[PDB]
Amino acid sequence: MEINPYLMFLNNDVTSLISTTYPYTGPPPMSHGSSTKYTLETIKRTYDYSRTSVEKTSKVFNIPRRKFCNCLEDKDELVKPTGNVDISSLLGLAEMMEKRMGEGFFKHCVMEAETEILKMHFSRLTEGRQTYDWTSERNMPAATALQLTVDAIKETEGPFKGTTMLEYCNKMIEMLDWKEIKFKKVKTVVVMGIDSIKHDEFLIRALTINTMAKDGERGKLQRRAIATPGMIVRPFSKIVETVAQKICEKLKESGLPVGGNEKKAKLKTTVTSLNARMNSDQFAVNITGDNSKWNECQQPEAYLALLAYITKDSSDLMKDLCSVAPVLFCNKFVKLGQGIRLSNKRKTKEVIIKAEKMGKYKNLMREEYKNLFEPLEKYIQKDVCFLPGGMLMGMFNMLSTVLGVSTLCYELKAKGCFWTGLQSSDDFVLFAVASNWSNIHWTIRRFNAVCKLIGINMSLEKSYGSLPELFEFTSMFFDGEFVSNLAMELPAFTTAGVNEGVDFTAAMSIIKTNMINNSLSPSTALMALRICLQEFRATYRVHPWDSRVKGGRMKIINEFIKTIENKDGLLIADGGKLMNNISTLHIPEEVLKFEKMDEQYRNRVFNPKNPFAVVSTHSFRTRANRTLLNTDMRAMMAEEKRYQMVCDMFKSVFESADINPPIGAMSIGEAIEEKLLERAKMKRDIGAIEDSEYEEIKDIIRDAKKARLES
Amino acid sequence: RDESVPLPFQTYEQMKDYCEKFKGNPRELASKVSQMQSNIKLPIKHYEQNKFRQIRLPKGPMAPYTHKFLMEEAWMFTKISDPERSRAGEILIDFFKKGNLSAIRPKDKPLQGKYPIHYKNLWNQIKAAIADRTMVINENDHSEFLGGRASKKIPEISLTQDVITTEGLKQSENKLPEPRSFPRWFNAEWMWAIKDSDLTGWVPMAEYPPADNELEDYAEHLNKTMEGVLQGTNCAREMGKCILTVGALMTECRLFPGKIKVVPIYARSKERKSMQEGLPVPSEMDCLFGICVKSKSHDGMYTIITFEFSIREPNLEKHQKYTVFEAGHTTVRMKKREVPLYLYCRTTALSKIKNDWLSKARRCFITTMDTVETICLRESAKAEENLVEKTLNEKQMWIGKKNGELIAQPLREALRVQLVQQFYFCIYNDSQLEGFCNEQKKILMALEGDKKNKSSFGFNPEGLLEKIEECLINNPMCLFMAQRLNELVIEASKRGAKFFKT
Amino acid sequence: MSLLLTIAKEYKRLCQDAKAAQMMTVGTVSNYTTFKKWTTSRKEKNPSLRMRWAMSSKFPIIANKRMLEEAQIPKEHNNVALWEDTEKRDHVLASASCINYWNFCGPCVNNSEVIKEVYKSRFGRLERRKEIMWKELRFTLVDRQRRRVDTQPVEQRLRTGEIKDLQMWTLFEDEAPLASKFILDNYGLVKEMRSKFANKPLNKEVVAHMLEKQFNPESRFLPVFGAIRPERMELIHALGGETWIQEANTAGISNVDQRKNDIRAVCRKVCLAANASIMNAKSKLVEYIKSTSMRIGETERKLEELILETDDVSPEVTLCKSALGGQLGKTLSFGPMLLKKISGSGVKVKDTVYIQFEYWSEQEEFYGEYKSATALFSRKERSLEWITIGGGINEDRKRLLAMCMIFCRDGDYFKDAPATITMADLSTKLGREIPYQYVMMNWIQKSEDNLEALLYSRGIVETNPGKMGSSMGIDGSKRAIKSLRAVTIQSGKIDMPESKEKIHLELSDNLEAFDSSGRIVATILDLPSDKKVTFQDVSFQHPDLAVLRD
Repeated sequence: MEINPYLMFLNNDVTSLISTTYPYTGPPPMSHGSSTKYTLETIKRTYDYSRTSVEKTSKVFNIPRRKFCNCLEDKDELVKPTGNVDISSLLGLAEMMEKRMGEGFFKHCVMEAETEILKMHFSRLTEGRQTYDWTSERNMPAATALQLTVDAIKETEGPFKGTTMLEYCNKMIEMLDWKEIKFKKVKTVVVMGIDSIKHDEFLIRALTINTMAKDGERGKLQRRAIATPGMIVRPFSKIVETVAQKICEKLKESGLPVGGNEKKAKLKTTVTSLNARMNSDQFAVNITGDNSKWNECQQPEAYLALLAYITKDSSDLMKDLCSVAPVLFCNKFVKLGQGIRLSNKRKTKEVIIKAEKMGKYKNLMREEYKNLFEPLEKYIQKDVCFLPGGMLMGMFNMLSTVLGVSTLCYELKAKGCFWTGLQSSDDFVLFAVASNWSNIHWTIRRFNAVCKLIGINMSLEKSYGSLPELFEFTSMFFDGEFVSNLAMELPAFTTAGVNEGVDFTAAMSIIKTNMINNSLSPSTALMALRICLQEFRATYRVHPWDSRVKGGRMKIINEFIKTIENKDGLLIADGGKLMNNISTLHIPEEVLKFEKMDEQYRNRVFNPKNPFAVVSTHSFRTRANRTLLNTDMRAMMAEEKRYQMVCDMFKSVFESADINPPIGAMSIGEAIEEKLLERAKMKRDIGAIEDSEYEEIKDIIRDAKKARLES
Repeated sequence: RDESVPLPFQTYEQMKDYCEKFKGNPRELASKVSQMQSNIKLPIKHYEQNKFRQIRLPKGPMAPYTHKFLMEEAWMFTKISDPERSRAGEILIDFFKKGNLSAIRPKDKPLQGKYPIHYKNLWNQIKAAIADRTMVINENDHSEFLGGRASKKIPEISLTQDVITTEGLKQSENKLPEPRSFPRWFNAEWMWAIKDSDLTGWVPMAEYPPADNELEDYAEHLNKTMEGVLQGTNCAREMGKCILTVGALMTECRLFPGKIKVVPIYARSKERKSMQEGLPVPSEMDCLFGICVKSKSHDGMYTIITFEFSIREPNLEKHQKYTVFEAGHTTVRMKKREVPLYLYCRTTALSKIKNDWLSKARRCFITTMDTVETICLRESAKAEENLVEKTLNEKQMWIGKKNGELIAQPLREALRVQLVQQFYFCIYNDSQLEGFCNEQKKILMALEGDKKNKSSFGFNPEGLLEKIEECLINNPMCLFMAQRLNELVIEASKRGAKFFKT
Repeated sequence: MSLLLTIAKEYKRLCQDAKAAQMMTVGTVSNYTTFKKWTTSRKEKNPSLRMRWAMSSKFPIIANKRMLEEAQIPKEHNNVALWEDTEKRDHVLASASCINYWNFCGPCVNNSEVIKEVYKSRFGRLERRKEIMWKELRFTLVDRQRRRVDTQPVEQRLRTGEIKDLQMWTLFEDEAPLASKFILDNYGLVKEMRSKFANKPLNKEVVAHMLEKQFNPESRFLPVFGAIRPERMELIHALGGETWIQEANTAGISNVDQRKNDIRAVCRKVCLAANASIMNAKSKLVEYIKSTSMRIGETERKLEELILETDDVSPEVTLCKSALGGQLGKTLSFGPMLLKKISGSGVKVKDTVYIQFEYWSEQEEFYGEYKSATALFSRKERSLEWITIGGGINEDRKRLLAMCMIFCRDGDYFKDAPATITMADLSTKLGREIPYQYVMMNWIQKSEDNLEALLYSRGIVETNPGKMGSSMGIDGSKRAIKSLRAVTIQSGKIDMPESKEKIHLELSDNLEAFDSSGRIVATILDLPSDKKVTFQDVSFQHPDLAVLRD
């Protein structure tokens, strides 16, 4: 007989069982081969989507910049994605957005941003995703990249005393006119050293953007790679991102700065709002909108103009600090990647080629490669491709969504001329209302007209629509009911991986939070518990006392068991059975077991004088791998270790250093010295320490002050 | 800045002026109507394209067995486990060899084989290793066996002369995967993974917590029943072996990197006996599927070599990657006869990621669970009564087709289906499938659109079906699900006509 | 003794390294906050995998040497290695199992009392669960999807900047700024906390981190089912969700939940004091605020620092706050009703009509909050355009309907003139003419037929098929025989919006607050409760309440 699982979708409603369409139970995709193909293909797609043959030579680069907004070389295929933005009409959407909500809407939103940013310590820039370190020309965790960035400035032109985003940015802009810059670059000789560079190279290195072959993306055959910008570009990006965040927050129709459980209701409100809004004649209908090549269409060129429109009234001191972020993307450089390989029909000899040396091999490559390559030779450089108009993905999600909402925000007085809904970055939901069924077509049509007018391109293949009851948004499918799916939060359930006590109690609270928000049923969560437990026990190599299983950690338990009376009240880490449950998920195991623990046990386990929601009896550091230390990366880290021992030292002097950020108009050393003197005096005067020893301390302090002064 | 501006204006100041002094009049209506004429945007209807040209499917050779282990045909070897002997898990085989295992040896002349002599040799090196210590003592055979290759590199700098003088035949090419056609076996595989095995429970599940009467009773009860159903299944078996073995490799990767190790393919199970008599015990044990070989190479992907026992005749159409031998004969019996033994051999690639996610196969239970439970609650919540127990036994789910007739089973046995489906989703996960589902949803939504008479529409269905087609390459599951979605579309079209049948 | 020496010698060694010496000297101490941030502990790419990889080896874990040397044997009982001399950091490596041994056989006594009151937060959240009863059933529950409601409530809850001061003071004296505002006023809690924690030096970093959580209500955006008490929040999951339900809960609550309500009743009177004399309202209420002292269950605290920094915003509390510099926006109060503004805008305009009047001409959409009853309204050009009611009880729906119609303000507002001119017109408060919305409001609050009057003032129709569940009867039922126009009930509750905003402006001379350049948030006087009951409450300075004998 013929087993068909889809047949169960016949009688029942799909929205309840949609979580069985998605295969989140298994692993995600992975990158194989070269990422250059995709990069190139995408660059060609950018320029192609930029429907404009207008090309002007740059005064500074001696390279043809293709600047393309307003100017439109229309193609017959209009329905196919476009990148040309009609700024005139954009600023119309900006105006009729503002006049829809208040009159100082932008002024205020900016004020808030100015306020938050002006405050900000540049160190907070270390918080975020990985970014391009241009010192070693590699991708790094923002912190270390910034460390190098700054350290280089320090070694070039003397230590940086800004302590603020503004002065950081001012220094950033000051470095472009620097004809020369010095680096911390590692060169091994059969060691770390000081390499030079010129303005001409440096400028390019700054505007450089790196390619990441995608990992962690769910639901695609081919790899949509992600871009991770430079350290000099980032701040200005953050500035705009925050302005756009401030704008987003206030918008009802925005689904971006507000997520998870909130988003859910934003829809429920606006649904019933519209259903109430309806006339007897008027007819409502919904569409699920997904957009394709969202980022490739949008253009920093437009964003510059929009930012200039927003900052119009706010301040001539921050306007110039808003206009800076886009121009670095209007003049951005894109790293090509790993490269191409050559092979004979022998499987014997291979020839690796760099991105630099592509233009050497010319006609040697296959034709597909050639056809994609030849046009890009215009915009090529030694290691990198120059492109203005394409927006790199992931950086301006906020401002993207802003622009999105700007479309939905409202137009021409017609019968049944209504559309509105939600939008998060690319994804958008559109509810359209019109008097008669035939007009709905026209009204919808006009919307995509206005979206594609400014480079919002609805995916004609992926999008679909119906009566209001059925629609999807970011893996959230609607009806009368409200999307029961656990598919979203599946890999989070498993052991987090810090420490035994922390892991399980976290895992629990996770199961809880999920059970509330994602609306999973209880037996589900019980199973989840029993699983997370088993995988915990496996991950930490522990098992129950009553379990027959023998092992290293278990062998002790065989002498342990006989002493303790209440064997059930034992912790899991020490071989105890499960005591927690669905009801007790809020409660950490330690607490729930605590009362029923054996007096010897509880006192012996938790004792603070030890070799050892967050629970404290077990807290340990995981040893770093012997991988980063073997390469040249350590020769660089030689700096980072000089930051460590100092911080570890200061923390030994001031106990509240980690908890309360140290403040006051003093140097670190000056405070250290005086504090040491104070403690020395305190211990001498009344406590149990000798005088000559105190004088010996004083001597060490002053002898330190000399060596401190000499520098 | 002064040359980053979009407009005909070159200086920033002028762009600034046009921005600051902007007041937009309603000409955007005309701009939008002109945009509309130029658009020719497709005002699509569902009744017109309701066909969706059924679903396109690739033609060629029948798709092969992508799963790292064989399921249906795979054979077991039973061993009654000691807590202190079995604890090692690595010694399991060492204690197996003292049994019959040592006797089995294949002939040099194999059925359907690709590289006989290598595998035959290796087998002997495994068997030889097991006696002394479960590590293959080879420096050179390892490098070949990994290869079955390296490609020596040449600097660009010196290459300039060999471009000017073209020698070694210099060229550049990249390759694509060959498309395959819909599998037949897969159905039988599913039908086997559904039914209950004689052995009781595979996946090690932890204890149950203390419970309050109000919720814990319900949860504990539901869990005990569901686990009780799904532990007996063959699907669970394979989960068990996956977990236990991939776990064993995951250790070995830390234990002995850059080394060649013999790792078993085993699963743990306890046999349950409810004849109503006081038996010695329910039998506590572990059973073996075959032997596996580690080879660390390339950080990156590990290369793995699988050897499985089987009692069934091989099929060239699906086992094309597999290399088969005639091993000998094994004894099988029952009472209210010894059959020839075949040894299946292959080589595969395992990413650390794949090791990680395939080692945690338990997850599949949960995604089923939610899906199962929710139905019972949604049902029971209407009548405001405890309809869980009733719903589970009385609610009928459409499971398959037989003799041209639509069949349905109770949710407790049509649960197994979901579990299998979710397990296959774990095993057969290729970027193909990912895309397949993530474009498939749109079909389902359009379908349920037609169900409740919502008069749907899809803008470029040819384009959708092209993206669906595009992601259908060589993925047995991915294809299976397509072909099944066809039959769905068909039977749905038969119930309520907003679709096509060829 | 050498403990202080070796640090100094370390300082000596570090300031000799010129590279470290300069960076130690240049700039403020704040730099530390940055310097720490230039260390991620390790790579965080594959979390679960990394840990499964980590624990697989026998000796990976970093551990403390000295204490284990001091207290217990490093060698094993079963002859498997535990300890070495091999190393960069001072912490020497050891096996995982050892940790379990010292737990078993380590020599330690009398820590039990020390623990719990450190995590009174958690331990209490346990204690509360003991005291409750149980019951089990099922239903297609309609939950209240979004309430920004305090969860994990604890007595004496406070803001993040101030709690940090406490943290600092209770941690260690040696390095603490002499922070006045919090310490002078909220001293006493300072005593208690500092006393129980400063004496026994244990887990210095941890305790501080857990106190931060100990006085922080996690005011998240969550789905609740009518049980809006911040105690039931903590453990909603076990209580319910969309198809589950539990019982016998209301009982066991902390002493905070009522104590907030008490403060509302305080603020009520403190506002009546300023109502009594309309010579000035600005300069006098502030006095009554700053003077008044509150007594919490275990601590004396000023009224100012409660009012300014209370979570719950009642119509009174808004007025109390308005006197001080306390930004608490996103709140709209009207009589007993609470409102939120979601759409559109327009200007205040003057319109005289026969019974001056202030009317708004906005196509505005707003949310209606009343006891046991939520709803959604939209007004355009002084009249209700669209309406929907998601209430529980029939009466409270009617109350919603009425209250929202008042604020709406139609032409039928003027038509109903039983009395008013006699009493409601002129308020007997130094000859002050009370605003007009509130006049009719009070006219409706007066009697039972006054509700019926305006309820009938709306257009009434026999509703159509396709509106039987939706139609609203005059008595508050869903019968749909006869029903009100421009209104529909919803079978289920209505969701509440939220905004992360702060707005504040000065108040007018008649207890009005023209905040955000208009908007009439203050409602003047919400409720005329002429009562004077207090418990354990302090007052001072010519308070106009006679509790002072000669």
